Order: sequence, then C-alpha cells, then structure tokens
Amino acid sequence: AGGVEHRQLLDLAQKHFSSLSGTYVEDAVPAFTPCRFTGSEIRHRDDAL
Amino acid sequence: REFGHLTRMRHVITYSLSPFEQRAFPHYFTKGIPNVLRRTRACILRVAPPFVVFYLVYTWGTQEFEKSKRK
Repeated sequence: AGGVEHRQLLDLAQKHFSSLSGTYVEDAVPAFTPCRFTGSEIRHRDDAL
Repeated sequence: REFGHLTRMRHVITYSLSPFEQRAFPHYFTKGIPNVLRRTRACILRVAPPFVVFYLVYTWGTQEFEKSKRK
C-alpha cells in the first residue's frame, strides 16, 4: 500500500518470486480437520493476586 | 460466612463439563456392584456382631419362658 505501481510490483514479483514451485511435493493436498465447541469451565484460584 | 470470605487458597485448578455434554449413567452395574461390595466388606465387621448378640439372647430368652410353664 502507499505510493506503489501494480505493474512495477509484478516484475519485482516475477524476478524474485519465480523459483517457488507451483504444485506440492507428492501432491497430497491438505484437508481441513474442523473444530467443535464445548460448554465447560476452568477455574484458577489464587488469593494473592 | 459468605462465599468470598471463607478461607485462603492458592495454586489449585478445577476443570468441569456441562450437564448437556454427559450421558446420564456412565457405569451403572459394571462398576456399581464392585463399589458396593467394597463398602460392605469394610463396615460389616463393626455393625453386624453387636446384633448377633441380641439374637442369641432372644432365642435363649424364649426357650426359658416356654419351659417356665411346663415340665
């Protein structure tokens, strides 16, 4: 952001960010292991605070 | 004696689960009878032998009253 050209940023991305490989190693693509909510509680008792 | 005035405690943690995240009866008769059999083997050596001393006096006390009225 700021005073920048999108065109200039593209060639700088082309000359510097070209050796990054495009696909993955062995192509074992990741899948989201989702997360569930749980009603519960945790109490930490410290009378000196 | 209100709740934030009873004692002084440090360094203890408690974890608790919701009543709606729990099944009603976790272990009912696979754990129930080995737990009751533990509490029976403990306090039957203190409770029962006083009551067999009442029994041997009762059975002897109505075997003298029934020979007190005959020959």
